[PDB]
Amino acid sequence: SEPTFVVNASLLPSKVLGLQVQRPQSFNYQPGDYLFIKCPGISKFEWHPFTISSAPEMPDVLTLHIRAVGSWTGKLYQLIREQREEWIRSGSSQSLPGVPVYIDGPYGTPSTHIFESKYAILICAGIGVTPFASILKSILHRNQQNPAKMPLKKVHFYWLNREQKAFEWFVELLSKIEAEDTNNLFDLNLYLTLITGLKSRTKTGRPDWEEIFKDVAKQHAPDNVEVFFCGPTGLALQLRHLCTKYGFGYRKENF
Ligand SMILES: Cc1cc2nc3c(=O)[nH]c(=O)nc-3n(C[C@H](O)[C@H](O)[C@H](O)COP(=O)(O)OP(=O)(O)OC[C@H]3O[C@@H](n4cnc5c(N)ncnc54)[C@H](O)[C@@H]3O)c2cc1C
Ligand SMILES: NC(=O)c1nn(C[C@H](O)Cn2c3ccccc3c3ccccc32)c(=O)c2ccccc12
Repeated sequence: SEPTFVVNASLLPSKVLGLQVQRPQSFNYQPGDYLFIKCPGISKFEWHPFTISSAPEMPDVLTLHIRAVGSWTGKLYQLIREQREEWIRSGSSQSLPGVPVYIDGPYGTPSTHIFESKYAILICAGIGVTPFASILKSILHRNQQNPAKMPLKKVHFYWLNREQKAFEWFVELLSKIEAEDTNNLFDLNLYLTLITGLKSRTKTGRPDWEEIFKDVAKQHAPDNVEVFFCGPTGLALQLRHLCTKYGFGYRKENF
């Protein structure tokens, strides 16, 4: 527990909160880490886990991207909306109040092992992108400072969304990767289930995972490929079968 503050927030399509949280002097994390958060204004007692969508190289704030999907996220959305509307109407004398919260973390995920892999597939659906958002930014910081120091040779990125407007959560970051990725570390793939106004053609329908895995296996054999997944369990079963078929690294993270 650290008592800290939501100092700012963005209201992004598909009811998502781009929260900025004052980072305590002590709080070190790695990309892929999550924390538990308590907002006394919503519940004195409930803790909910959220991925840190920021990279730890950002120095005074952490970011969380939280989608309104039920009771507690709905209430935090409504609280942040209303506080922000009240400021449009008044919002003058002092600066933005700041919502008090408690944070517990960081907690680790096997996704952090990407930095020690040669070849990685990152697959995410909807807000499932957030740990991969942290990791992509961190790769950009680590490259402008130490391209030799890193053994990650290729990153295959697959991000699925039911709703086109959801790509806006991280379209800037994806733009910057298209800009700065002269050495083609990344292969970005956006599926609606260019169109992002990116140099990446937004694809449509369920990806052909069999065909993608076959291709990635031909590119990297006989070396090890690590699959990292953040999304629904029905997809996980399919990905797990394919990981066995082509000899890829899988972590069971879906039950
Ligand atoms: C490591 C980790 C990282 C996460 N990172 C993020 C992140 O970066 N961003 C993010 O937005 N979320 C993230 N989540 C999800 C998040 O932690 C929240 O608890 C959850 O997403 C919302 O809680 P809630 O009270 O708002 O919703 P709830 O009210 O719990 O509802 C959740 C879902 O379950 C359904 N549901 C509720 N009650 C029932 C019932 N009785 N029967 C059937 N269905 C029901 C709801 O309809 C809804 O679809 C993460 C989770 C973990 C474990
Ligand atoms: N690997 C994890 O830390 C982790 N992973 N999973 C599978 C999920 O990947 C974690 N996770 C979710 C689990 C359920 C719903 C949304 C999410 C989610 C949204 C964005 C980023 C991560 C998300 C868990 O269910 C889980 C549950 C309790 C504690 C940790 C986890």
